[PDB]
Amino acid sequence: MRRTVRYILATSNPMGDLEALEKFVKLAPDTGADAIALIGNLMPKAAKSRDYAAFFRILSEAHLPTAYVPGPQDAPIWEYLREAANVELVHPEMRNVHETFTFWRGPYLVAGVGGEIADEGEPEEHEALRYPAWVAEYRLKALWELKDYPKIFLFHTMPYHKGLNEQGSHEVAHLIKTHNPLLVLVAGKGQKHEMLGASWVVVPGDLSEGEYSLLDLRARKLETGNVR
Amino acid sequence: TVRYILATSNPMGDLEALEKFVKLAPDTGADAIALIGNLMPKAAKSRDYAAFFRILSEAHLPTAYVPGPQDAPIWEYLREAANVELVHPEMRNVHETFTFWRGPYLVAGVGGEIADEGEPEEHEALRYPAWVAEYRLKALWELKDYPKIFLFHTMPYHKGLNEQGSHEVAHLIKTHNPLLVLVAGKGQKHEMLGASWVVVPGDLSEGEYSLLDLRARKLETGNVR
Amino acid sequence: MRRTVRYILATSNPMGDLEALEKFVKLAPDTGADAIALIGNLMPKAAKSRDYAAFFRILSEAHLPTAYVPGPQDAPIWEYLREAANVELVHPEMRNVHETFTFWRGPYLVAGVGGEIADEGEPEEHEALRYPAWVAEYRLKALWELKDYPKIFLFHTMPYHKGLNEQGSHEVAHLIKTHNPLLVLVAGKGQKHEMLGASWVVVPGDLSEGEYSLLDLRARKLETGNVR
Amino acid sequence: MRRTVRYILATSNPMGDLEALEKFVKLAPDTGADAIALIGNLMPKAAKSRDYAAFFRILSEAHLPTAYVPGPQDAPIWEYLREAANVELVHPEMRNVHETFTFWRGPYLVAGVGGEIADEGEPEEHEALRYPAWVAEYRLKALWELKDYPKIFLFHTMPYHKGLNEQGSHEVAHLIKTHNPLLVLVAGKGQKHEMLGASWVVVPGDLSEGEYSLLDLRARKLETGNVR
Amino acid sequence: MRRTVRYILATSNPMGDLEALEKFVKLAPDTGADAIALIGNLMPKAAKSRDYAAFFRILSEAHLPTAYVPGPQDAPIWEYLREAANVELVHPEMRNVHETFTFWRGPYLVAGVGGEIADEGEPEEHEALRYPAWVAEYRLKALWELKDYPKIFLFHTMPYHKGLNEQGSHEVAHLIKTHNPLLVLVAGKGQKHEMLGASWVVVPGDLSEGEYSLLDLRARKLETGNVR
Amino acid sequence: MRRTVRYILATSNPMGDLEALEKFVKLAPDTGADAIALIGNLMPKAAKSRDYAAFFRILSEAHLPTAYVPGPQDAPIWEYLREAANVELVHPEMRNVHETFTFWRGPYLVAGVGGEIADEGEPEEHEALRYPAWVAEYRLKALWELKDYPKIFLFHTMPYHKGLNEQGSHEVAHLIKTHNPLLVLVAGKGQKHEMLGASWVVVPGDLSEGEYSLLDLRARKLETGNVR
Amino acid sequence: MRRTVRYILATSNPMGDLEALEKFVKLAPDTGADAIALIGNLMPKAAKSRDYAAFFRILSEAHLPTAYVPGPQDAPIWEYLREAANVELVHPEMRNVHETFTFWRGPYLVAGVGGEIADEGEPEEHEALRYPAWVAEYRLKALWELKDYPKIFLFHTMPYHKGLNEQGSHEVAHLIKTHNPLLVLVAGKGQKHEMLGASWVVVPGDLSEGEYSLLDLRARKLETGNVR
Amino acid sequence: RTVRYILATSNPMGDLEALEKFVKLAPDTGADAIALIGNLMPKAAKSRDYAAFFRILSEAHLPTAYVPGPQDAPIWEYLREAANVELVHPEMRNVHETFTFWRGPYLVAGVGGEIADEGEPEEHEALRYPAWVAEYRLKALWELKDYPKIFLFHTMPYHKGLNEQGSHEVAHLIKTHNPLLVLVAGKGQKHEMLGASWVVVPGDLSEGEYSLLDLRARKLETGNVR
Ligand SMILES: [Ca+2]
Ligand SMILES: [Ca+2]
Ligand SMILES: [Ca+2]
Ligand SMILES: [Ca+2]
Ligand SMILES: [Ca+2]
Ligand SMILES: [Ca+2]
Ligand SMILES: [Ca+2]
Ligand SMILES: [Ca+2]
Ligand SMILES: [Ca+2]
Ligand SMILES: [Ca+2]
Ligand SMILES: [Ca+2]
Ligand SMILES: [Ca+2]
Ligand SMILES: [Ca+2]
Ligand SMILES: [Ca+2]
Repeated sequence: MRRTVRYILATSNPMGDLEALEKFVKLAPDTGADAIALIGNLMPKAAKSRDYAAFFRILSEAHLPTAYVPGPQDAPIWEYLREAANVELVHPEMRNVHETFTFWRGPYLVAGVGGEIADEGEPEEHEALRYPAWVAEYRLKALWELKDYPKIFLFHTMPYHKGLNEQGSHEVAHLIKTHNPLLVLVAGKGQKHEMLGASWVVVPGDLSEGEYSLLDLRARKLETGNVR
Repeated sequence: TVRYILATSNPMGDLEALEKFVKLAPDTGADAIALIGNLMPKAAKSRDYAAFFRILSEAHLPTAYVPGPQDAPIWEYLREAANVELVHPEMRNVHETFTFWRGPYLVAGVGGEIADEGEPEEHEALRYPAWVAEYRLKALWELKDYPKIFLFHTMPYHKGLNEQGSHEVAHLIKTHNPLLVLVAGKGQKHEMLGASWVVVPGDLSEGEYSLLDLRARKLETGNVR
Repeated sequence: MRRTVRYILATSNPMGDLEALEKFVKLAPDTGADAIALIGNLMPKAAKSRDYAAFFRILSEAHLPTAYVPGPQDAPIWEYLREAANVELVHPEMRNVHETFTFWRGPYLVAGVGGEIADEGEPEEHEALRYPAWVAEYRLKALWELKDYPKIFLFHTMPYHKGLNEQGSHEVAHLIKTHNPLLVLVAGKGQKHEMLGASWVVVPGDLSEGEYSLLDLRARKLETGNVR
Repeated sequence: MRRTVRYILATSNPMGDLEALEKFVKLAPDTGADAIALIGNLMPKAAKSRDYAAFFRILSEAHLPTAYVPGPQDAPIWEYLREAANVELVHPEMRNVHETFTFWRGPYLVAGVGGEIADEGEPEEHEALRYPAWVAEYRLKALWELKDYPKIFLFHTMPYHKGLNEQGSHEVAHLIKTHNPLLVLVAGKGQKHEMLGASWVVVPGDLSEGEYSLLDLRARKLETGNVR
Repeated sequence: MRRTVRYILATSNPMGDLEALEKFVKLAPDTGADAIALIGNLMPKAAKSRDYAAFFRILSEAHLPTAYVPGPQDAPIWEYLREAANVELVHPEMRNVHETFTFWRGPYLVAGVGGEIADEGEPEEHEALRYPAWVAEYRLKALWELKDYPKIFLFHTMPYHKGLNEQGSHEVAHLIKTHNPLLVLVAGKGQKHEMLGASWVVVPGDLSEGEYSLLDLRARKLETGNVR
Repeated sequence: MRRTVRYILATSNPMGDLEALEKFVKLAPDTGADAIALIGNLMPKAAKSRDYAAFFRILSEAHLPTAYVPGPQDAPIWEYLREAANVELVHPEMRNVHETFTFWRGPYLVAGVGGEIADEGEPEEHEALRYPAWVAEYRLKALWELKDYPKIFLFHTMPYHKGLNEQGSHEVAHLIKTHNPLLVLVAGKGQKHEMLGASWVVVPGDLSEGEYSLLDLRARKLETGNVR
Repeated sequence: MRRTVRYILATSNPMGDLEALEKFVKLAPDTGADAIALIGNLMPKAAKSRDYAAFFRILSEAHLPTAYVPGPQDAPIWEYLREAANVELVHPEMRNVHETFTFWRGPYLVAGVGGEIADEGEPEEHEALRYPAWVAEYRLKALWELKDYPKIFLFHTMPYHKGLNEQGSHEVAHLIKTHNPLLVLVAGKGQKHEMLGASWVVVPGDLSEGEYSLLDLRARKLETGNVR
Repeated sequence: RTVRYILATSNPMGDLEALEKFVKLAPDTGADAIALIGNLMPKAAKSRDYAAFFRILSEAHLPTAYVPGPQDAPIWEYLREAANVELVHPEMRNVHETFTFWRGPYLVAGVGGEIADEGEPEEHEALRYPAWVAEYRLKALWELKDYPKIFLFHTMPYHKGLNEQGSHEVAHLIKTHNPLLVLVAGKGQKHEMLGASWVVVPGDLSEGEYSLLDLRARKLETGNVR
């Protein structure tokens, strides 16, 4: 019944605003979105399992291929992982892609690495989600086994880039330059979008500010909007 | 998007209850109809299935159904289902196959008796060893990104609530994680089996039917008698 | 690891000839074939389950996407089905597509209806496999729910075609003209092929006679061979 | 290398016995192995990163496609992961498959879930590696994206097996029945194997006891050995 | 794909004619080509970057392993090179082989030296692409590191061939005699081919004039065509 | 593109049987062989230049490192030599190693002395190929200049060995004892092998009788087959 | 004669100091070096062809495998190249690896990108040698075609590295990160070394300051020295 | 020490008297090695004749390379006596169709006999090899490509300077392999540059001629024993 994914409704850092999320999900149908991509933080650090449960219940109404990645504050990891697992059981079109992958009709190989991707230091998943660069790279190296697929990466950490963020991660930029994904979604306020090498890097907007975007994969065109 | 499902099982030839069942659809707010066999008693003939399907078609709503253990030989149920479906696109037998409902929802089923082992039977009755039921549903793995709705005649095993149920059917549910599972049986009820919502819509030959609220995983019970 | 399918190694009616089948499989690596399509009769009517089990074991050594449908003599239906189910549990790249379907990388929607597709009459699955045309059509009806996929069909029964067989089945030709599959493979001795509407209809050859063909899907061209 | 992996040299639980590891690697050439599968614990809980580096350095000397998963004592998880990442940069045919996958000649999809797979409870990766069943099921569900490959699974926890291992895990048995891997390797002492449904389940032996096995994937039989 | 490349769709000097190029590409699938070889000029000297981008975009739709070298007019070198690099990040099967190499299924070592190969003089890459013979020889000597592969060379400049093209370059003939490539593709109008010693030297045709050839590597015979 | 040599497809004395040679060549992709080693007689004495050309054309289809030496009947020497020279110009992965050498990835220093190595007498290259031991030794002494390479020798003449052939040559045995090659391939019927000091001596089989072997270099083990 | 490369004599920036070059060369035998690697600038910008001729003549007296790359000042590029081409004709052990590669006994795949590697900008090779990062990256990608080789990279531009330089190039670091070379040699004063990922990055010293290093490839350690 | 000075000559044609003088000049000449091109003996010469030749040459006790001339047939007699002297003196080496290394290292290889444009090979009535055979011999050197090479041929390459009637095929072998030095047979000591290769005609010893080459400077020092 579903067709190739061209339009992708997306946003980031909802930080627990379930009302805005409901509106976001509510818009989906009339925009013609083929799928949804959401970047954390889904919740503030203090949230607990039941909060994610509600968060995912709301998101499940979309009934569209949906992919997400957690944010630096979505800790401990297992609460997000458990509620993600629970909703995905009967809503298989939904998919947490943190450290893993999935295929969208196209075909498109979707994969991601959420949380804070730090230059170095030790990994953390309880007081926060922090991953040193070598860990992020190890997660994506699995993709080299899959052949001839255009990629879509979801990250929270922004790649270094002069016309997007010169404070961004060189390590994330390295990940993008290595895999050459067709699209890279990252967390950020103010819908923006630049080309980084052959990769279209989009900051869909921050939903905790009511922002979101609808991307045209084929034309690499970006249509923005707000929920307020 | 399908939310309310008017549902029932085991009509067993009672065409009067069927019409009353159908006549309900509008008042219930039903978005769709699901029906599990036995559609007809074993002795039934093709002409019987034709009349059955004609009344069902009057609902003019997305309708899905699987045969029961005595809807044999299989070909008679199939041909008449083929005939009514040529005319009403919203009508659909999902035994060993599938279709889509507004949402979308992947609706699929395996009717007849799903027995633990033994040989398959489709003439004297409809019986399928567990390996055949599993072989049919494995095709759904080609369409893994859709919430599913299963229609079975045979109930699954459920510890502390239904020790008579089939462990094999339970395994198919645990494996595919359907959002909703409809099974044949007398007396409206439902329980959560793992992450799947298993409902017994009621037995129509007893005037029983249910109206499910797929969103709240709840149901309104009713009777045509 | 697998790439898109462009070259299909195909044949028909091996009729239990295990030596031929084996040699046929052994050709895959030398040719670069990306997939195998085999039409029945796989075994003579007299064959039993342990015969099918031996057939599938040899076929499983290909380690290639493989599709098949049975012939009029592959009865009773349950023995062929049980043994296909057995080998397919651990070699999921293999698939009996009789009455069902599967996707190959391309993508291609592979579906089939084996056995003898008769004009009318009664279905038979025990003394032989025979299905009235309305059944075969009923089986393929499910595919209409699947959107925009180029299709590949396997039938044992030849469709009516002024060039391939003026005595072929008119009903089968109707399924073809209706679904407009990209490719249609059918049982028959002597490799040959023609266009039926916008569908490439191919008779890969009869392995019992040692015949096979390597199909260049994009070109609608065929290379012929014989295992001797 | 052979076209299809057939002979696999395997063992489990070396528990820091590096002399035994060196002898295991030393004899690999003589066995004609096409690949190596090793199940943890690779090291005792008290071992540190430098210990894993030594372990991997010795293992990499076999110069063969090698897959491994950690045991319940290989904690914290990041030390094993880090040293696995490191050696894999230098020897790309070496591969930790814990929570992920790789392909072996065939092609075979090799995947695993190391650590202790417990019925329920909380996940642990610092004092030990313990994953309740819902987490192991979540890791493997990603394989449905790559459903057309015969599979080889690596687990530390053994599945429940009526008559053979009444103490085994029902959840691990369920994962095997769900995914139908062709070969399942598990940790344990005393080389042995049995069929669990369609799956060939092998306990290759405990290296800290000097044991190892050379599997014949074709015949589904094994040749036992000891380095002592 | 076939395991060994046998049919090569080839042409030269399209000179910016995007229309003929589109027909060349649209026509490829029907030829049953295993690969495509294109010799410049790809564009007239006046064309700029954007022109090379459009050229590559169209060529990339053939979805076949494709090798190419620039002509005397594809200057300045860096625009052709930059656009070649950009499109190859997206379509790995595309490869500029000017001064470098790549492998085609076989394996065949594909290499070339585009531009005008002059007997002497100074090298030029801005006003035009001209390379004195010592440079071409220098580029190709790297191939002695990859000694065990049959070679396919791409040159704009034609070699001297006693009695057929006595205006041809003796230096280029010397390169061919030294490396013994199995196949040599060169620019020129009017499809033709001859054996220069053991090497099959082919002038596939000038596309600005709608000409192209489909080579049969095995028979060392070619099929001619025109996009007229 | 080529990896280290581990498996070698081998055979001897095909005696002009092109159908067998072709089946032999087609075995390579299915077995995964990394190289091919072939011992004469390639052709019966009666054969002339054009026959060797057909033989080499068929062998050239393998596209794999290949080494061969002539047998006592491959005379006059210059016919075998010219045709080897011809095919090796454009398929440089093939190599007649008679009185010379080549390197395979591993590395392995491959060399040979074909023809009949007689204890004494006069050399002959026209009515037959026969060389007295001192000539064979003189050819092999050139290798001492090449340092630290495991050696692979190809001879037609079998060495004296109580296990392999009690009537074999003591001189050849002596050359093997002096050079200490890793592998020695010799002509003979009935696949078999033995150790001669630290050297693995293999009789790969007689292709005229349809026999061949796939040697596993690392294991000094052979797998047997026949092309019937 | 030559054996596997283990000890490398290296230095950088001789800047035309021929006397120091002679001393550097005269030291080779005393150091027991197996090879020499030299990074530019070979000459200051003012130098001309006859100057490179004198330089290469002195370097050739080493009689050892030797690799080099030009510096930012070795312009115009064609003079350096031409004199490299000249000396390399009869001294093939010598090799300018700028944009290409060679193999050293080991084996080690030796490659380089000399000159100034800048983040972006236009390529320059006449007034100076300057290459934007996308060019450096494009040169090295050809290497992915060569399998399982440990790599040795020669660069003039230093990679960003919290230890040896925070002003280093992030792009050069990216190249090292993607290829994981075994050894990376870079220009710089003061002999020093650090590990970057799995790569040993060495600053061998500045020859114009009398500095040089003797690397021990296997131990990843080096001895320092000065010629004045 | 690394080979720098090479004492060379060609075509002694059985003149053992001249050969002995040639050999005895080696010491005061400071030669590091010796290279000798055929014909070593007239065609009528037999095995014991070659044995005498090699005995005198072996007295030099310096790395020595040689190839045979068109008249050194049948090939087997030259070969056997070369094998015999070489078993005893490791520095002696026939490089016809093969190779050896001199201190440097330098890869020394050669193809003696007459290198003819085409035709059939001959090794009994005389030594003649069509160009394709010479080329097939030398291609083995691509397996040892990182060494500077020293080539020995009896046949001279084509060159406007040295010889207008020279072989274009031999010239092509030189252009392909880029040998550092190439010694060929001929009368009158001389040398020219063929591309980057230094081609040297050391002289015809049956006329007393010989040369002492300085490889590093690419210069000749001529001399005569008569
Ligand atoms: Ca929390
Ligand atoms: Ca984790
Ligand atoms: Ca009935
Ligand atoms: Ca039967
Ligand atoms: Ca059926
Ligand atoms: Ca292989
Ligand atoms: Ca620990
Ligand atoms: Ca293929
Ligand atoms: Ca231009
Ligand atoms: Ca350039
Ligand atoms: Ca003959
Ligand atoms: Ca300058
Ligand atoms: Ca004589
Ligand atoms: Ca000879």
